[PDB]
Amino acid sequence: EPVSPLKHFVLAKKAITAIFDQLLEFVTEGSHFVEATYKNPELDRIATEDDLVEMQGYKDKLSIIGEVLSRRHMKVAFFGRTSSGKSSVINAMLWDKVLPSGIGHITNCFLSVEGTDGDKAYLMTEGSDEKKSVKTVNQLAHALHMDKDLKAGCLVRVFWPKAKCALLRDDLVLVDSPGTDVTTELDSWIDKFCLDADVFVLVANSESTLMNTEKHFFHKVNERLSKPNIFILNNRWDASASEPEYMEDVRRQHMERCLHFLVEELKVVNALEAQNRIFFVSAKEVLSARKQKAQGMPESGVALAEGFHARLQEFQNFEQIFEECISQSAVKTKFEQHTIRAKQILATVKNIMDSVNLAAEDKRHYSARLPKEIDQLEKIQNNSKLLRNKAVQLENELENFTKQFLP
Amino acid sequence: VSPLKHFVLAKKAITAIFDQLLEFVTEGSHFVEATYKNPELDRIATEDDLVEMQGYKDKLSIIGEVLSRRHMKVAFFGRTSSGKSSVINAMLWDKVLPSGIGHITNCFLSVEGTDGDKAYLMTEGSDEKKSVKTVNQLAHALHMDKDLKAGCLVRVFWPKAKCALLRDDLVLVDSPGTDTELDSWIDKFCLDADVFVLVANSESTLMNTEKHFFHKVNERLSKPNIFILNNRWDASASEPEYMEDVRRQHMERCLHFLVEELKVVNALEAQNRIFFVSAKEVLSARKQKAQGMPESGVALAEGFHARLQEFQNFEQIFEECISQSAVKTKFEQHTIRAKQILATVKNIMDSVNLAAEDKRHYSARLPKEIDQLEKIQNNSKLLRNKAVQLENELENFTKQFLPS
Ligand SMILES: Nc1nc2c(ncn2[C@@H]2O[C@H](COP(=O)(O)OP(=O)(O)O)[C@@H](O)[C@H]2O)c(=O)[nH]1
Ligand SMILES: Nc1nc2c(ncn2[C@@H]2O[C@H](COP(=O)(O)OP(=O)(O)O)[C@@H](O)[C@H]2O)c(=O)[nH]1
Repeated sequence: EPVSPLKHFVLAKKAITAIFDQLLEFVTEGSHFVEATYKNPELDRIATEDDLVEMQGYKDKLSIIGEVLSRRHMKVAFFGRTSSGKSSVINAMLWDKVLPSGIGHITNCFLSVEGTDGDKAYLMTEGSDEKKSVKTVNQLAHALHMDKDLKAGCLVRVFWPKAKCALLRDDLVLVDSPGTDVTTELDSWIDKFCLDADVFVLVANSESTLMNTEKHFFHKVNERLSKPNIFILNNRWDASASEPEYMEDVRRQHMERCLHFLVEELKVVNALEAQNRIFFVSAKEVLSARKQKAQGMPESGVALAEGFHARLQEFQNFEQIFEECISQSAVKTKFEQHTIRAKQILATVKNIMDSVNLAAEDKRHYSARLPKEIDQLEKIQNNSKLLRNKAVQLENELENFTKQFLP
Repeated sequence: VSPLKHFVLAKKAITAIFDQLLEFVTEGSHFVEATYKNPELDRIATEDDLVEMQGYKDKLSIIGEVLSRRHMKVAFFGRTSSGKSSVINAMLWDKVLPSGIGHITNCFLSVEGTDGDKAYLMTEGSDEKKSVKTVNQLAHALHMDKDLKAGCLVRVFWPKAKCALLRDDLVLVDSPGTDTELDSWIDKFCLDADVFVLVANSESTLMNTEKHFFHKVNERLSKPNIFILNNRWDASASEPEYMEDVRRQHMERCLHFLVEELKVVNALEAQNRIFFVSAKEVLSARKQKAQGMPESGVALAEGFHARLQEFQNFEQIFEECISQSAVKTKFEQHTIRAKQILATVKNIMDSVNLAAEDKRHYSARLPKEIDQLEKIQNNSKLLRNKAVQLENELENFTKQFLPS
């Protein structure tokens, strides 16, 4: 029963979409009503031109906002020097080899993974919204390899069936980035598809020490952002588990190094909470465990070194902590503004209804005679009352969404 | 048989030559001194001639006991985790160095061959022998040794009967990863070596950090021979789709580095200076064979046999190299110093044989004068002649062990 914390975001996205669809209806049901009280000739000064323009203009806005919402997702970007393991991590999070990840696999560019509803994967390049079909991680690798023309820094969106890993179902986009030791100007290309990530992951190789280039990059990032969500995965941990003599000291030296980094060098986090961003893991091992667990075979011969379970736990710990983290942050970052933008539309749509109801009441009160005419004044006054009562119900739904998902 | 024995052969050949040198020169200085101090001869042998035999006397022991300590040193460099300690160990057939002590500490580490049955540790500054039996006790004691500070090198002594290389007078040296303050530190503490090996991590591209080091070494050095070990090659072979390429590119830059950048070899000999291996596979294959077990569970990736074939071919070529180079670098000057000394000693004798003749010939007084002068001519002649026999077999050494 994996209640993956990403579902908090799937839930919120569902809720704010439901409210916005009701709202599109409410303003179109409303525009149809303001279009009719305006066109009526036996009804003057009741519906103003400054109210008909907004009631059609909101109808336009809300359609486009619905489009923007239906696209929002969670975006996590990975970074680190070449062959640290970035592609091995991602594939392990997806329980299969989605991205290529050998030695010498093309690394010159960004590769994102994200889900499609079909059973056929596919691919997209820059400048072309053609969907280039992609049949397997093998032919994806052999294709990239042959592209000598493939631009440096460019973006390649992979679309992988949501029914292969859960992570892709639950609206999460994962982004692999050019090796941070062979590019020099990666801090320039990050503005295209990575500066707006919710969570960044430094995939540090734990057979080494954190080189300045990796740290220098996150600097230039953290300079432009506001307390970004930075995780460090000292990957390849198994390497040092083959020699227990030094395991305590080796870890304590990395763990002190990463701790001092986030806490003191990046100042993005304090020590107490840093302990839930630095993990020691083995992507190659996690991916081997999973890619076998799905096929049916039991947990046999996956551990290349002793300590495999301790390591797997720490990874599952990372996935847990990270998932929770990205969904809380992204729900706020990507929805709190549309929520505020609806409270304003509602607040003015309904006071348009109040001014329509209020005029029609004062028309029947001081300027009305005909049985046929005053019977229109009552159906306009009742409809405006009914629609304004819809607005208040939507205002409550939004108060409720904000209460559940937006403290 | 091991191509190493050529160094051993020379060592014994020359070291006993220099014995006779200390023998000959002592007898000849005993005779110069007497003829000089003799008050009945005058200027048959000079004060200039006296002091020269005395210096030659006191210097020849020094050069002979320094001489006997000479050996072949091989140095390994490369950034942390590339496989240095692993390469060394594959060449000794055992895990004598531990891996994560280069990761905890930065120190040099040597393995010389002891004639004892149990290994032992020695640091700098002390003459305490910490004895070890298992590698684990070594790996532990290295860890606990608080004195293991930067640049401080520990000699590990490993029984000569446990590996031919240490038996055959070879010393191997690990070193801190070039990932630091090792710029001006290396000097004679590792630039004394005859061959430098560069252990490169195939997972990356050859980085400046390594080149930046060997280029700095190459400036204060002339024509040093260097091998590049592209280690961890199993990681490339696991991914065949990119493997031809990754190997081509590593060849290309390795080739360029030696031939063009470093100007240390030519394009045809560079071929036998670059290798694509997997140290850990070799250490496994050999630590398992050491106990007579068949080979099993050793391959890290398909092609293990080729990586093994390449490490064996590398070892042959390495031993051929450091056997020929080390005889020349460690001995030839001492040969030149020796043939210098003989030519100078044999002219000294002649100079008194002729002073003796020119007395016996142009100033004989009594039979007793004549008797004393003739003794000295035969004495000079007999010494003068043992110099020419030493000159001959000392040349006979060069023709056999310094061909040009
Ligand atoms: N032992 C071990 N090897 C790993 C681990 N993670 C990655 N690798 C290996 O590291 C090499 C580079 O990994 P890769 O996925 O390409 O990292 P990237 O180049 O930055 O994308 C590959 O040969 C993997 O097999 C790990 O946790 N343990
Ligand atoms: N897969 C693989 N691993 C290796 C190879 N050579 C060394 N290693 C591993 O690299 C890690 C660190 O290498 P090490 O031998 O300590 O090199 P050093 O740190 O520079 O002395 C060790 O855990 C080795 O097991 C190889 O050829 N293949």
